[PDB]
Amino acid sequence: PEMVRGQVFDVGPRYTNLSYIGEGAYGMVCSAYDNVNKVRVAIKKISPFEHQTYCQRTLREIKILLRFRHENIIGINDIIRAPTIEQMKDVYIVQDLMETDLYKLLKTQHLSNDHICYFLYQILRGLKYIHSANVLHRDLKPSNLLLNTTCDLKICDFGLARVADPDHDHTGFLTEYVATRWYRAPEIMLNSKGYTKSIDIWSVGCILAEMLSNRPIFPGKHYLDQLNHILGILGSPSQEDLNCIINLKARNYLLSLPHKNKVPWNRLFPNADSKALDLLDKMLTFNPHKRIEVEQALAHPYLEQYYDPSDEPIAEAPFKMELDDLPKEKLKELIFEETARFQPG
Ligand SMILES: Cc1cccc([C@@H](CO)NC(=O)[C@@H](C)N2Cc3ccc(-c4nc(NC5CCOCC5)ncc4Cl)cc3C2=O)c1
Repeated sequence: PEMVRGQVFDVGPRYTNLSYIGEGAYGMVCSAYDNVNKVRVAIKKISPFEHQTYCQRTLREIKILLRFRHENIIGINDIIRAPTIEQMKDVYIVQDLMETDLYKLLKTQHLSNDHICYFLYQILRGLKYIHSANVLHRDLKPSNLLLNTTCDLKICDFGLARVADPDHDHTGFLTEYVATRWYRAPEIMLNSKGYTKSIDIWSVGCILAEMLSNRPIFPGKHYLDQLNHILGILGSPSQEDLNCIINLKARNYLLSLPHKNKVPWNRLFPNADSKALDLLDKMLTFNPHKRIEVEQALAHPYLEQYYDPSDEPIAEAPFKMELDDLPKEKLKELIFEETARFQPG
């Protein structure tokens, strides 16, 4: 087998000429030449089976991405694993190869307003499809937005996703950790389990803000600091918005804060398009009920050069998961079952 930075990559005979791209807690990713389709592809090696949480993420991603088909969502092209459960220690997920991601691009490149408009359009277009399947991505952030050399965009990492459940979204104060900190909506810290579509629109608003200036808008230094940053810009919530928070710990925390005024978006973003800032304001609304939805966002004047509802497709049916009571050994079985279609057979 070919070897990459110490690791076996058991991907042949189909996939050859491996080059290292990167690594993280998920495992290791390489580009490889696909000897069937005659393109280089991305292959990520995941070895999740000793951690229930890694099994959850692996299974969720596989189940979602095999069902989804959308230009702005990364596919799964192939899955390589051992022929038996006994022998399966790794799962190799083969995906379209992209040149970069929005995190890398924002650390190096100024984005023209046309680039910001086009990226946001593609983000919202993919999100329309995801939300139309009754799915929440729940970890939208620059590094989960892949880009190619012509600025086509694809959303990746569906391992944190959930089916939407707005009737069971209420919880208590300072208990929930949904999303990545800088992209996490105020309500997560206050009273929300992150089971409504509004969680994703918030993260998109943070992304848009970050594309305008190359800096995260709410750079919390730790979990508790995040609300300080959000409220620092948005200002004190209104009586009405406060009255929606029925939980007393969360209510009284907010009431305990000194009054803060809204920092105007045109002072934070003096070079931004005024239509972009109007949309930004609507995405970064404190009250998740008042926050703009994905289909309204697409119809916003900022995106009028792109907007075409007939070319913004939806899922053929809502998606249908209950994996937190399942042991890692059971999750391994379901991953084996779900990857069966890619086997010689
Ligand atoms: C913790 C954990 C345990 C078990 C599973 C997981 C899973 C499900 O949550 N998470 C993931 O795999 C998450 C974490 N990643 C890692 C990853 C790496 C590469 C690519 C990718 N990159 C390119 N090009 C590069 C872009 C940047 O510049 C150089 C080129 N092209 C195509 C692709 Cl697909 C995508 C993903 C992805 O989705 C996580």
